Amino acid sequence: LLLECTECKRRNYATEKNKRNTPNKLELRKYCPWCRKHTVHREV
Amino acid sequence: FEGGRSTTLMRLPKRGMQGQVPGEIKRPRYQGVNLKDLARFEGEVTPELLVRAGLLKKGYRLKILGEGEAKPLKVVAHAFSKSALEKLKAAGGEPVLLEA
Amino acid sequence: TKNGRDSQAKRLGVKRYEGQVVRAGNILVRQRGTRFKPGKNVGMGRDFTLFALVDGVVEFQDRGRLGRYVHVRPLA
Amino acid sequence: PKMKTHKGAKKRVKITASGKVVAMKTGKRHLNWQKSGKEIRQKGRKFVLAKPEAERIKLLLPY
RNA sequence: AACCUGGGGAACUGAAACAUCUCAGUACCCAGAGGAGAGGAAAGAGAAAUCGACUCCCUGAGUAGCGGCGAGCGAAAGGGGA
RNA sequence: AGCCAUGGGGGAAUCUGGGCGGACCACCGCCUAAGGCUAAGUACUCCGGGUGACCGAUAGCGCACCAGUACCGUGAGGGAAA
RNA sequence: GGCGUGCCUAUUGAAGCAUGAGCCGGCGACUCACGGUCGUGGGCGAGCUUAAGCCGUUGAGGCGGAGGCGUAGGGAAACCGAG
RNA sequence: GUAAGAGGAGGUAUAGGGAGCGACGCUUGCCCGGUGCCGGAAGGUCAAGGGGAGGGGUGCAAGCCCCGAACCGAAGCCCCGG
RNA sequence: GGGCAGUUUGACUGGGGCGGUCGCCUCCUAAAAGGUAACGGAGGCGCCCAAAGGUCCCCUCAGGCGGGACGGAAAUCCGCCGGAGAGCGCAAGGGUAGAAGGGGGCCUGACUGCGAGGCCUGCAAGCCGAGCAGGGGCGAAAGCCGGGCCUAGUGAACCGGUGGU
Ligand SMILES: [Mg+2]
Ligand SMILES: [Mg+2]
Ligand SMILES: [Mg+2]
Ligand SMILES: [Mg+2]
Ligand SMILES: [Mg+2]
Ligand SMILES: [Mg+2]
Ligand SMILES: [Mg+2]
Ligand SMILES: [Mg+2]
Ligand SMILES: [Mg+2]
Ligand SMILES: [Mg+2]
Ligand SMILES: [Mg+2]
Ligand SMILES: [Mg+2]
Ligand SMILES: [Mg+2]
Ligand SMILES: [Mg+2]
Ligand SMILES: [Mg+2]
Ligand SMILES: [Mg+2]
Ligand SMILES: [Mg+2]
Ligand SMILES: [Mg+2]
Ligand SMILES: [Mg+2]
Ligand SMILES: [Mg+2]
Ligand SMILES: [Mg+2]
Ligand SMILES: [Mg+2]
Ligand SMILES: [Mg+2]
Ligand SMILES: [Mg+2]
Ligand SMILES: [Mg+2]
Ligand SMILES: [Mg+2]
Ligand SMILES: [Mg+2]
Ligand SMILES: [Mg+2]
Ligand SMILES: [Mg+2]
Ligand SMILES: [Mg+2]
Ligand SMILES: [Mg+2]
Ligand SMILES: [Mg+2]
Ligand SMILES: [Mg+2]
Ligand SMILES: [Mg+2]
Ligand SMILES: [Mg+2]
Ligand SMILES: [Mg+2]
Ligand SMILES: [Mg+2]
Ligand SMILES: [Mg+2]
Ligand SMILES: [Mg+2]
Repeated sequence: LLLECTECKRRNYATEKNKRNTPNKLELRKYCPWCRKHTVHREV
Repeated sequence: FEGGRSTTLMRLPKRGMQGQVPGEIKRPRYQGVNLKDLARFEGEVTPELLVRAGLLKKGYRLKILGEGEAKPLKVVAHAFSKSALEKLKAAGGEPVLLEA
Repeated sequence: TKNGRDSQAKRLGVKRYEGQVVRAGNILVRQRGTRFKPGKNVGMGRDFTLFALVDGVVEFQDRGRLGRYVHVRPLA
Repeated sequence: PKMKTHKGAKKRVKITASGKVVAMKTGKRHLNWQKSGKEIRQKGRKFVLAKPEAERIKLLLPY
């Protein structure tokens, strides 16, 4: 399944790949946007 | 063109604004004129003199700048480089463009 | 039948030889695994690629148990 | 009469001031899905060509 | 004889296939006009608080754009002349 | 996807009118549709004249000569030699 | 007496039992236009050059800078500029 | 045949069109699932159009312009049967 | 809606057709660099994993012999022998316990902006990468991290979709 992570309180995406049935529903991994530096990134 | 295969036309167009229906928008055209040639002759340089004999060629706008030693005189121009304004400020006036 | 098949040549092996001058970063030798180990001023990548980190000459040093090492002696 | 500039080529390739030809890196719009940050960045910059450079010159000539 | 306007209007060919495109509003058919025909005194052009019917030649320009953005197609304003 | 034209349907107003300035709105601005005429500059060459680093009878118009002939075709049409 | 496998084309290879030509004479095939690219002779040189067209001529030349190439690049563009 | 019109036929289902067998003698079996055709006012699906909940552009606003859900929407196909 | 019209209906190929194949990876052929054909020999891929990853520390296999309650050729516990013959997600090869293999802790570098200099190479494409800046993870730290031991897991351009600038 093709996944795409969004940024908090902002509008930025990132390349990803989640798993369908395999143990993995959400994606709360941190990441680095262009504005400022380092903020948590949700799946969405 | 030819090869029979997909021509080297495999490349791609990043060039935006490549086209639009009503055609072209009417916008000003600044002519880059280096003050080195500007320094050649001396008196009172204006778009009139440059187009009359030089490097303007009926261009819509004028803009002096670049390398060279600026002679002492009034230089009427539509635009100036930050570095260009320095040489003339060292020995001359800074006549800006029109407005209306 | 059903046999005519083969991935094209990867063209690996020793690229640089001992007694050779080199810049900085030159892939000294490409390899399949660890047919050669790094060494003095010699790094490697994922594919086990051997490449200079400095400028100098290539040199080889077999050491039996340890293996065959390769390094570049700096000079200028 | 009057060579016609190959519009299909101009819209995708600009010539350097010297004599070289430059165009965007290929493969970066579709194949994408999750390639190494290196790839996507390497594909961001334009480049020079070789022989066919002369070929594409003989199009945008009037240009 | 050719030229001219209007009403109709192809295909080969090109795209190295082909169907949109191209050939081309060409060939041909038809009606009409006269030494010419057509067009013509803005419900215009288009950005200059500018020009000032129409027609033709330079140029603008292989630009603006058009295009299975392929092959290819291809203006106008403006300036200079009759 | 405006503008110019318009086969179908709906369908006004007369200067506080109406079109246009590339979908639409607003502002700024150009112009007055749904009647007709208008020379010249332009195109062509059956006809006459002038000229040619154009031909010189297998060339040059198909035809220098009683050729669109003889001859060939039902017929459009083809078409010499000299 | 010694020596000796036609011409052309096409071919890996032809004297060829591969193609073409009965013999002679004549007609017969890489051009021009415009645009481009490299070289080249020559003029001028940060300048260079004119197009329609007007004047003249009756095988004369001249005027005509509208326009075009060049003097700054880079970016998709706004823009900035020896960057 | 674009049409007018003509044939059909100045005929009328004991006639005319189409199709397959091919004097006549004895016969012409079983299979509607797939295909065609014939019958089927329900249901499903469906275009223009109708409808306008709701949403957008712009303007001081009156307005102008645009997007648009439920639902009413034919033949055809689905479906039922021969 | 073949009544009519305009078209397409591939290539390789010990002649075509039928059959098979067409891209990528592993090995052999390949003649001790590279490369190298054949409808030559012999196999795989069109994925998978938030832990099967980064890091810090700990830990070392398979098999063999003897002993042992169910089990018993082989579950699990003990001893000795045992340098790689196991494992490294999936083919094969090269590599590897002086870790790349098994476990626990913290955790998200499966970063953005770049890129000296290279291997390979007709083109395009592919592949490696020090070091730099911002900033962040593990560690006391020296330091490692720009995804999985590695070489397959893929698609120029065009045309269009969704979110921002
Ligand atoms: Mg980037
Ligand atoms: Mg130009
Ligand atoms: Mg055809
Ligand atoms: Mg064909
Ligand atoms: Mg056309
Ligand atoms: Mg007239
Ligand atoms: Mg004239
Ligand atoms: Mg013109
Ligand atoms: Mg043309
Ligand atoms: Mg239109
Ligand atoms: Mg109408
Ligand atoms: Mg009137
Ligand atoms: Mg008239
Ligand atoms: Mg002569
Ligand atoms: Mg006769
Ligand atoms: Mg021959
Ligand atoms: Mg032969
Ligand atoms: Mg030969
Ligand atoms: Mg012969
Ligand atoms: Mg032959
Ligand atoms: Mg013969
Ligand atoms: Mg030439
Ligand atoms: Mg009919
Ligand atoms: Mg009747
Ligand atoms: Mg009758
Ligand atoms: Mg009976
Ligand atoms: Mg509606
Ligand atoms: Mg129905
Ligand atoms: Mg191999
Ligand atoms: Mg080899
Ligand atoms: Mg070899
Ligand atoms: Mg792993
Ligand atoms: Mg092993
Ligand atoms: Mg480990
Ligand atoms: Mg691991
Ligand atoms: Mg390359
Ligand atoms: Mg690859
Ligand atoms: Mg740092
Ligand atoms: Mg295309």
